[PDB]
Amino acid sequence: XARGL
Amino acid sequence: GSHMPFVNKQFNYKDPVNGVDIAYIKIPNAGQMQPVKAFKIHNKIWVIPERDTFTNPEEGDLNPPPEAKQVPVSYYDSTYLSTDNEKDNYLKGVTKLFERIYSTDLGRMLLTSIVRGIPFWGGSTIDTELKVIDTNSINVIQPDGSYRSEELNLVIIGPSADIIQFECKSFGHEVLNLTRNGYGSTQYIRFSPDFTFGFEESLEVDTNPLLGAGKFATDPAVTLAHELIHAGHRLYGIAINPNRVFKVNTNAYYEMSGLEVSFEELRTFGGHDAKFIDSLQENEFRLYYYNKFKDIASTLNKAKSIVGTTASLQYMKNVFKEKYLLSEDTSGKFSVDKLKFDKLYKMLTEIYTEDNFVKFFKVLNRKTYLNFDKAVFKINIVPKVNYTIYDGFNLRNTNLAANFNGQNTEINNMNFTKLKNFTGLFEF
Ligand SMILES: [Zn+2]
Repeated sequence: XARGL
Repeated sequence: GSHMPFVNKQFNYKDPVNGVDIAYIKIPNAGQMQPVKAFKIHNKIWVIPERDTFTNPEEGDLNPPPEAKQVPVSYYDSTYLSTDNEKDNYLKGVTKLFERIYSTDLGRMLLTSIVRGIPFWGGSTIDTELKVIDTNSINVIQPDGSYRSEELNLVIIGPSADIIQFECKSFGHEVLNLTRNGYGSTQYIRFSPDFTFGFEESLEVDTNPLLGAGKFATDPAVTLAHELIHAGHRLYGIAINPNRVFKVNTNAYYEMSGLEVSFEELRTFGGHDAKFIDSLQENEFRLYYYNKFKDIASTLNKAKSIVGTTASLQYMKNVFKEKYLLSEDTSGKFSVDKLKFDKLYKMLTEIYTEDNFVKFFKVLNRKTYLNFDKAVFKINIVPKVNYTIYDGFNLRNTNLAANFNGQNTEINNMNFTKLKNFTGLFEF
């Protein structure tokens, strides 16, 4: 699910 | 190592299903679903150019929730992926992006692990019986209309209701220690070539929630590769549990809000983010997965029983020998050589990382996993005039070759359409 904020 | 391409076939969505690499298929534990047209783009790896309403019971409607509901970092389009050339584009995009990954030495390495990364055969209640787990399968409709069970590793599928979803809410009581027990399970990646994210070239702005519009474009190949490194921890069973998390003191803004980050995300990013996994604790993980391997090694040495495919006991036995790098002795028995374990471990968790993939791709990229997204853009990487396997967006023999001008969005503005700005919108 991940890329995150 | 792309001398022989990863996808050896030119694929278009409209091609007549043959029941082999182009077939209606069904995924496990959906008995409900209408069969879905999928594509096998490489051995052990399939692609499903439909949006995912299937895998998870909870979603299954692409309709946007109420607007008082939605968080800024959500984006909803219910019509995306609904038409044919759209799904045609998707196949074409996903394909390229693999080829891109595959022309780097790192990509070549990684992908090889992912193919070799077959889910352990653990299905039996009988410890001396070799049984493949059926969640690790897809069910494919043969040219006659009969169903055939087919084992795989990876599935690239379209998105869900939230196209930009930055975290999973999906997984809970699913019995998948398969990702943390060394077994591995077949991974499902949700991914769109057709979108990517804005970010700022300077650290002080990029890690700032209130600052910037996203001048630069993340290369989707860096995005795909990332999920693939996730996928690799999760095929081998060395994934870290999501609830191991770093309470973030490295950023005032993260810390202000009590935001935590899973170790698996830090590990996956690599670079200077990996020291935030405590060396103390990390050795604990190590020993665990090293013991988890000693269990797979044992289970292998006990088993005299199989459930017949064509395959013998000793053919599959060597398949998992190769996967985990086991040491056999004169007496035919498998053990875990502590050196080769660390080899394999260092490789998956350390060598393959977003940071290093940025090194190979010669692209501009977020310097840390802890940062604040600016924008999301719509893109099309299919035309060769937009994007290439070798140069990505920053195209040789153009004005976009240098200083990352292809990712530069006020220069290459022809190649992006902004959809959302997240800036200022963050929960602060
Ligand atoms: Zn991630």
